[PDB]
Amino acid sequence: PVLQIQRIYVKDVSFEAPNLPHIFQQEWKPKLGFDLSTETTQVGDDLYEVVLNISVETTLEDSGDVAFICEVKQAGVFTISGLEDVQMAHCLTSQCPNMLFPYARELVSNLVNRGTFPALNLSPVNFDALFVEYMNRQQAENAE
Amino acid sequence: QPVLQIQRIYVKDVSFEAPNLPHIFQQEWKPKLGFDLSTETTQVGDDLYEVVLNISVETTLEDSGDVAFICEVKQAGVFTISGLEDVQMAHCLTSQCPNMLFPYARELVSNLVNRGTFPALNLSPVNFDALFVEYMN
Amino acid sequence: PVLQIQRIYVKDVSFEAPNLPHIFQQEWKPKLGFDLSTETTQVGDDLYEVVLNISVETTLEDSGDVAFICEVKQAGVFTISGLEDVQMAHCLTSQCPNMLFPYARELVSNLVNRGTFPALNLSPVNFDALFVEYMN
Amino acid sequence: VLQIQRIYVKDVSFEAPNLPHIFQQEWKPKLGFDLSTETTQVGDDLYEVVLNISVETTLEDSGDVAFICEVKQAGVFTISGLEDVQMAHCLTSQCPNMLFPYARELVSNLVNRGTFPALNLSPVNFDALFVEYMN
Amino acid sequence: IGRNEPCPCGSGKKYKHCHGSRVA
Amino acid sequence: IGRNEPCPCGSGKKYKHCHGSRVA
Ligand SMILES: [Zn+2]
Ligand SMILES: [Zn+2]
Repeated sequence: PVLQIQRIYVKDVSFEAPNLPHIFQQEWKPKLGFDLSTETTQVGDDLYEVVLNISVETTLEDSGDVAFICEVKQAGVFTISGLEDVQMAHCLTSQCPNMLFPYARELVSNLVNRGTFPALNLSPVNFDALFVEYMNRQQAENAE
Repeated sequence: QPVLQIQRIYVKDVSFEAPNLPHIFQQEWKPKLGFDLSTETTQVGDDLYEVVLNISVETTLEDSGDVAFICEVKQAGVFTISGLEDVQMAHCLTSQCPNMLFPYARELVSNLVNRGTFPALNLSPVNFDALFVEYMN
Repeated sequence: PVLQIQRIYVKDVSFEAPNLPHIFQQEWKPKLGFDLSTETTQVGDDLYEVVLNISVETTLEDSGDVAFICEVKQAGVFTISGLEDVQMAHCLTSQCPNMLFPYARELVSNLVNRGTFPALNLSPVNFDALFVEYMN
Repeated sequence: VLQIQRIYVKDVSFEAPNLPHIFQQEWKPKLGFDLSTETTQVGDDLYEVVLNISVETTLEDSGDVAFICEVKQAGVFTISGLEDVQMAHCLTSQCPNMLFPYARELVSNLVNRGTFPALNLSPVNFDALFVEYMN
Repeated sequence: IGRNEPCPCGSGKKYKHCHGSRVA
Repeated sequence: IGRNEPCPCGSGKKYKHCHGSRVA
């Protein structure tokens, strides 16, 4: 019946480029490591804080040196109500994370640019798939 | 003839933390700002120096002591500098350059704070010559 | 079936604060005017440039004076292929504009702050809704 | 006395007409840089100093405009206790000089947004615009 | 003549969207 | 273990500025 976005904010941000400025002397042959996960917390009546955790690490291959590492905790407070257990699970692990992704994308993008590295625009992520992992991992725990 | 050129401006490290969200948003916004600053230089080539501006910012709410947010920025730049006497060069590396880097760091701090949806924080101008007089002694 | 982001950039930007610094003495009772629109252009094989147009004007109610006016033309080039006419229409008028919005939001907030006005973070736009207004 | 009361932007403009195709040309940039300042007394001992910066970059082997950026960076200063000449230097050199790095960062910021290679305006000798004044 | 300035010719358009365009 | 987390060695250093550094 109701899904409303109350507030979008960042809880934690980190960007590091340890090997500057010499790393810019190496051949830009980037190898991208991308980690992602989500977590929810009830913060009030029908109020949930959904947090999208994104970790990105880029290294140059013909050297292994780290170009930059970027970790972001993008969050949003949502008003959610009127959903069956499964509908709600999909909303918290897919729908909401998906609304927060583009904001995290831009944050990562912004930080990478500040290090003067070539643009990094995270490719779209299918959260439905993460939702399926949640289910499957639950059909496993509830079955012990 | 002396020369001072900007080769590159980049960020070496950034950190922004908002521990007590979203509940901190319920307290009365009575901010107490802690601001730390420092600079460091390193020659990275012939006439090439990397000047680094370190800025640390911590804001707490007074009637609770809770941390609203912590933000640390390591703003840097590679400059081409040559033709200056020991004193002239020291002023250039501890005042001139850091001063060119400041507005960049300022914008990064404001950008991050706004992302935590906290009211705007635009660091006040810093008189780096005060940091030069200290360096000399 | 494909959807990739090739490049995100701004084509046009404008920020104006006509009545400074005196406007800073009026009581900050803001009236926000917000206009939005999108447009697409095929720029190659399976390459489309999607443009998000954002217009924002803030006036102070107790006098009508303009505090600031900000216009942004945020764009991006996407590789899109393998979608039925409807699917593609949704992707060009909702999906892509949606990916560009937070960038434009950041730019508007960034410029507004440079004018030392209180923070302005545009609220989320449901583009799937602006897609319906398109089929009509 | 010389104190900075507030630093703000009065006007900003960034345009890159030939996107996205211009990104296919060889990046052989030709930079056009225009600058000027103007002062206005806005109160007792209160002056608004405005730094006007215009930057236009074109690619030489085509002449096409990569981007044009115009900025009107200003600040309100509390100034007092200076003879006519010292005051003139303060308004046309000292103050504009305090404002420059902020304008530099703005140009830099906008250029980045267009995904063009970084542009960090070289330092400007404002004492020169002071001399031009006197003359 | 500024980019954001009204174009000299009562167009209503900003000078950059009228007589100041660099659209090749 | 996040880059910002407190390094698991009570240095007070952040993981990334202590045992997690990647400088070279
Ligand atoms: Zn005209
Ligand atoms: Zn350690």
